[PDB]
Amino acid sequence: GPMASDKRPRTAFTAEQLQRLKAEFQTNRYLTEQRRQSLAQELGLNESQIKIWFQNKRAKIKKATQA
Repeated sequence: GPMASDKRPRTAFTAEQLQRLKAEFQTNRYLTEQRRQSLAQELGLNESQIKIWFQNKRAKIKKATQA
C-alpha cells in the first residue's frame, strides 16, 4: 500500500489513507460522488469503500436518527 509494509488499498484503509479522509471530514462532512471518485483513484480504492466510511463517521455524532 501507500506506506512501507502495510495493507493494500482494497476495502481496508491504512494510516495514511485514513489521515487524508479525516482532513476532508473536518471541513466538509459532505462528500460528493464526484470528489469521492477522485479519492477512489488516488488512494486506489473504489468509491463504495469511502462512501461507507463517510456514512459511518457522520453516524457517530449526536444527531436525530441513528445515534
